[PDB]
Amino acid sequence: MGYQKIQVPATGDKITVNADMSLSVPKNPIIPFIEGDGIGVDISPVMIKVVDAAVEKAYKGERKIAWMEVYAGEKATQVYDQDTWLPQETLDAVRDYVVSIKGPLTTPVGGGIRSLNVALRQQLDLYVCQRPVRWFEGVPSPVKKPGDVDMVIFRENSEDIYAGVEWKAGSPEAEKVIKFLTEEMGVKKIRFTENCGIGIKPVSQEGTKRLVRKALQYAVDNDRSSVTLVHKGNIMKFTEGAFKDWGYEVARDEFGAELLDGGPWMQFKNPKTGKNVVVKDVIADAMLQQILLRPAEYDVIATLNLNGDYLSDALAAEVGGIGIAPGANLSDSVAMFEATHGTAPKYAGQDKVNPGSLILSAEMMLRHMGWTEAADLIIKGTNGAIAAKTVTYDFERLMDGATLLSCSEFGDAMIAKM
Amino acid sequence: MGYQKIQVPATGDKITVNADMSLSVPKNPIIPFIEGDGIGVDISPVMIKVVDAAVEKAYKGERKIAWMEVYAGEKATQVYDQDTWLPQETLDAVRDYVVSIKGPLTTPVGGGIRSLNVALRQQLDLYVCQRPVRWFEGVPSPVKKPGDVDMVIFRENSEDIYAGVEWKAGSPEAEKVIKFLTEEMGVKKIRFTENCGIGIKPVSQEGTKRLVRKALQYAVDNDRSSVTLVHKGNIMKFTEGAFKDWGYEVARDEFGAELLDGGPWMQFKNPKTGKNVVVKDVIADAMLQQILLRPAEYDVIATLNLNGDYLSDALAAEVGGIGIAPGANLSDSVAMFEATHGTAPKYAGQDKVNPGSLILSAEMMLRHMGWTEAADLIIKGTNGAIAAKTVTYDFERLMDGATLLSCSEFGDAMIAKM
Repeated sequence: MGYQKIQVPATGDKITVNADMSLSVPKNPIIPFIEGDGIGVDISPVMIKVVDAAVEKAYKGERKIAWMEVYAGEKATQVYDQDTWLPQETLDAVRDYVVSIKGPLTTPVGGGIRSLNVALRQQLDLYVCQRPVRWFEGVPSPVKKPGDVDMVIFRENSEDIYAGVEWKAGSPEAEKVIKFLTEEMGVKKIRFTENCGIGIKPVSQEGTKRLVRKALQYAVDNDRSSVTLVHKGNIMKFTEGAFKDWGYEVARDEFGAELLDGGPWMQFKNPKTGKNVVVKDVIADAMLQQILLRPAEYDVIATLNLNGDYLSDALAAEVGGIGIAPGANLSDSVAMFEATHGTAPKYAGQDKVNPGSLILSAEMMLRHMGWTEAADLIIKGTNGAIAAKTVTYDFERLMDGATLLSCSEFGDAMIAKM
Repeated sequence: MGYQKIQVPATGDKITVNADMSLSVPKNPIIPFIEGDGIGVDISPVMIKVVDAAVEKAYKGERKIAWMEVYAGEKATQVYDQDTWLPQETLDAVRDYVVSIKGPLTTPVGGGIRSLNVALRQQLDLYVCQRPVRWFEGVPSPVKKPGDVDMVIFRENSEDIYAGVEWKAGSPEAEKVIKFLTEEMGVKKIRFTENCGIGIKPVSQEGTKRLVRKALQYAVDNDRSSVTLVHKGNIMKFTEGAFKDWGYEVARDEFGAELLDGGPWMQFKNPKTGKNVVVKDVIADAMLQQILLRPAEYDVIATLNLNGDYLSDALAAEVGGIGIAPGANLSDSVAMFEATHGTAPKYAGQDKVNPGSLILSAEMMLRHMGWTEAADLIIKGTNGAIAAKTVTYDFERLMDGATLLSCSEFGDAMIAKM
């Protein structure tokens, strides 16, 4: 409930969730969107227009998005009470309406928080962190063959050392944990027990299997070639090692994966395309080498929080796509797509920053709704504008003979290329 | 004090450690060396000659190394009892003679010692893992400008998750630590309490400062432009974040660093040059991007175990130097330089593999003894041979118009161009 600030589109309808979490998407769906703080005023209108253009050229009016504006961050406090940085009404709107997109958000001053995005993650139980990575023709890249990178990283976001369970060194909290470890557990292998900060790395079967289960289903829902379990399990047998083993179980149990000629890898055939998927694993630090030497050999990646973070950032720099990084945070059904950059307060409203991040994360949204034809138009429009060197300042700094475009202008350049 | 199977050089002298942590290097130092198993027979003799050539060519007879052979690994089982893969006498020679060089050793076995190298690092208090990385002219690289990489990574290797403090999921020990964490510590940030593997991440003050200290002094003993503390502290304030702050403390404490241009970074000045050194910090996942985009702005790196592992692997692939990676493990005084690749059993004794790894780790040894000129001769000879296209099989197969050389001849090719 809380239907007092959301103005539900009249010509809109709801996206719905059925068995297998498949999605029935009407041609006039309601998509909640959060404008985002700071430069959110700039990129979100451009996004809506670019998406509206792409949907409009692919289907010619048959399909159309009923944009509904929900509120979060500093705007929600000016729309809600000053205490409601994150309205329950907003959360109901994202839960009742499966799909939604959001821009960057300010962090509330002080408090037990350093991000509002984490507040949404915690409160909606968003445990997958999707981050596709590819090269766009014309983007300056530091590697000789950036076009060989075409991966989707599925990163767990509820577990691992990022949970935040940690205690300061030299603190009574730490000593009670440290001595408990050395007294009752027989913990050795610690080199310095005094003035020692401690952290906990939890990796469960549920949190592990619901990630790989999402990563595998994306491999068949999009007809991808392989799924890789990235892990540092040879040194952490029971967390990252347990992640791998649990990951291999899901493939065997819930997708019909057989041992490929004796393992350690597995493979099954897509039930809806007949193509041979592969389920393999790679050691984390080795993976960082592989993406430089043989990136063409990897497609979908399933990994833990820390590994996914380091791996996605490395790939982003590899394709010169740091500033245009698409991203999505998923639950069992809820799917929230986001721009990965900050709010950039100093440029707010000035129509300068790059909307590519939010635009491409919107391409994920369309891809996730089955509207792959509209999504391809966003990709084509992206390749077009960048190849033409009509880009925002961030790219113009790195190109020779480039044309500076504003945020809205760059969006229009995309629309003209699709 | 042991003297059973070891023959002390007659013309040898001993390296000593005095106050001020300085290293006393005489005119004829004694260097223990382990030949290493497998392909150790190939690279170690080639190394000894190349070092001998550099020492006497750099210094016209003034200096010469008295090579003393200590035993470890398989050969230690034939010269000693066949059960003593690691003689206690060997450790005495490395501790009394702080400097020493080492070949590859067999690793797999997963006993409470996962390798023989860990037995050395644990029984010798080796807490620094030095790995210089640079590009050599002509080496095939996956990046456009490999020459911009010229870094030295200081990686802690005694602490962090790599300690091995972990408990299996669904195990009474796990439930015992969990039910202790969730009940007595009030931990609620864990998402799945059942079937959950746990690991402990310890980062102490002493273990942190003795790395950053050895990292800072290397910056002054070799006049490197800056030292960067790589950390994931924005999410782990009490472990990685505490590593950051502790690292900045050392700068104020034992090197005289004061803030610059409003911080957060810092600057001091070596008493050897007076040129303005910089002590900065970068977030780990951002660092993986920086080494691809702006590698020219980083020189010496001090970081944690896991980060250092990922960072060194990324740089190695970046310069095409995976197979020729020099490495050293250091203590307060004990310094053991080693080849970083495996034993390559199939290739043992056949005089094929690349000795660049052991040769370049010997360049560190010379650099560490103050013999910077002899160390430079090995570098000059390395660029020459590689630029000259006289290379071993590993490089020959990836180059066009390349000359196949064996291991021993490649060593001679270096000497002929220093």
